[PDB]
Amino acid sequence: GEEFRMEKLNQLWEKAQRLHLPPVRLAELHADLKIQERDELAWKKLKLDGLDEDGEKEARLIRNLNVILAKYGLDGKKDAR
Repeated sequence: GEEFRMEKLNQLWEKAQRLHLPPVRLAELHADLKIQERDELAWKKLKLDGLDEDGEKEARLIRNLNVILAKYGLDGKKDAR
């Protein structure tokens, strides 16, 4: 349907496009969304089967989403003024 399968990667990427980021920027971001995508479905298999019972696998997905959102402030608070 969209560059990504879930609406979280789709909404994040398109969001970046709305931020008017430059091309190189949407390129590194898209790379992080694709890696976070395969990691979100593969992990979705984990959580669904009870693999991230420790919160480590699903945790890596959280840090990655914060890394992208941290590189594009697409959904993170970094402004101190």
